[PDB]
Amino acid sequence: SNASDTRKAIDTISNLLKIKPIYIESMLQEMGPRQTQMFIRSTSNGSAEEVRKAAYLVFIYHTFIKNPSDENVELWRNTLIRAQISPILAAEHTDAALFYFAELDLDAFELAQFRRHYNLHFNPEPGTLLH
Repeated sequence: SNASDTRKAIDTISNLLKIKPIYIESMLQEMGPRQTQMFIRSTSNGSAEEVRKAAYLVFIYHTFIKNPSDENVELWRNTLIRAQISPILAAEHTDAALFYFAELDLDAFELAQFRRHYNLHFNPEPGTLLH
């Protein structure tokens, strides 16, 4: 069911974030074959909650992995917010990144510092301020 599940995963995530499919396909290209198959299967067969987890992988890919500039991070953070997804980035999101993009040989320390600086810089400290 590889072909059908691949299109469903791409459509479901792109529809959730309201972005063009190319942004999902580009991320898949940089996952290894087994990692892609696992990601596709969990996203096409998962609840709405499993699709929301995939939104954070999209964010990590387009920011930390491809372009971590403040301007680009603000762009992708607002995409989460516009999808009613919390912009808070949690440890389970970056740990999931470390598997799915394992072939990229990501720096686990730098990824952890990216998450820490991202939450500090962009998510304002009084938690009841959701902007």
